[PDB]
Amino acid sequence: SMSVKKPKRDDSKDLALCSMILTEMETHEDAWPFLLPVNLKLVPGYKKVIKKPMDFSTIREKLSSGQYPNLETFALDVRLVFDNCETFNEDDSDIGRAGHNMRKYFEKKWTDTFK
Repeated sequence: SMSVKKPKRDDSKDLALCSMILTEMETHEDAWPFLLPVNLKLVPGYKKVIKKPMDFSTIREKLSSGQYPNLETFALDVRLVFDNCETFNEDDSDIGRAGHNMRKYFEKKWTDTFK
């Protein structure tokens, strides 16, 4: 509260570490559905159904331009990618399995790096 602060958790490496995680996600073989924004002119249903589209290229641009205030807002956008994928894709499709695999991959890197 006012003039009463919890000890400073060191965040000075967070930008670099989030950039490393994102590089790992971009180079994973199963990242192909997630690399670029879904083409809203060419994919029926997407625009209306998925209220907040997100993809790895968009996260990379946001990360490179100071648009994440902290490492939690970064993780929220990464999880949005996989939450959107589950909304739109059956679990037993190639894209649906890709998104489960990538979520698992992310969440381990996230825990190992920060928790």
